[PDB]
Amino acid sequence: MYDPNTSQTEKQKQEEFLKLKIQEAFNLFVKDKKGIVDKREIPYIMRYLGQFPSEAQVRDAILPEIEEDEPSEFIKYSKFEPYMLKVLKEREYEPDDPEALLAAFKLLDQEGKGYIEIDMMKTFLEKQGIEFREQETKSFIEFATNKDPNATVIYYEDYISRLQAFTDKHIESVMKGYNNFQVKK
Amino acid sequence: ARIKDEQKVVTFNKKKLITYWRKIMRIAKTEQLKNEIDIYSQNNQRELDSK
Amino acid sequence: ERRRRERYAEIQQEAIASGKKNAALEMKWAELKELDECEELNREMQDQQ
Repeated sequence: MYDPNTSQTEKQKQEEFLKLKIQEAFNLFVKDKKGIVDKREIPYIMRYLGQFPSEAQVRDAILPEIEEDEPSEFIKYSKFEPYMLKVLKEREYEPDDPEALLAAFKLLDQEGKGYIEIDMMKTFLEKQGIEFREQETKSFIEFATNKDPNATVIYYEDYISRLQAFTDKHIESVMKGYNNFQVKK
Repeated sequence: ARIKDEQKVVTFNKKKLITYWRKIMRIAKTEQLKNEIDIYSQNNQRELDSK
Repeated sequence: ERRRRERYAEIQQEAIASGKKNAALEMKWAELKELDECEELNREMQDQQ
């Protein structure tokens, strides 16, 4: 998102865009009182904005860096703008390249048959790393199988390609607006 | 490669003016729905008192 | 007159009070609607319809 190899004006405009995208996402995810949003969707806002921080990373370096000295039950735009502004400037929580996902799926498929058993993938999801909930695993099985109810294995290559295409489309959607904002006189 | 000063980087104004119109029309539509609720209340009183 | 029109007056007054409270609550919506969220506002407006 943020390009650190631009001019000072370009860097400032990128920062101001980050601020305005933060504002847009926060406002669209504010429920009752303007200027307040629950911390649960803070990673949800980041994903809306393309960042892929891990749950442990989000809890350890995101929330404390934005939460108040007095524990505030919800986060406001104040600490929400500059935090991910700096994150995008430094690309702290940028997800790995698609080759990373390809290698991950190949490692999960030790035999390299081109597909992974649903039971094995759910075991990895719910027992390795950040475990998913039962409904999250159900949704993962549904999508990776193309909503196939009777499917037993998933072709990781097609799923990776579809995920990459959808990520590219969403990145185009989010970045549209990354560009203009200029210093007001 | 001229992509960021007077050719290709004014999408921010695109989506920000879209959202600014979104907010102007949200205020307009909220006032319009206040008027619609007032009209619903007038019709409700009229019809209920007719019943 | 001893119990028919008397109950008619009772229900008339009760319904007038109910209308007063409902109009007060509609003004409560019109005021507390800093909840400009159009989707939830529409869902609740159909709900109260």
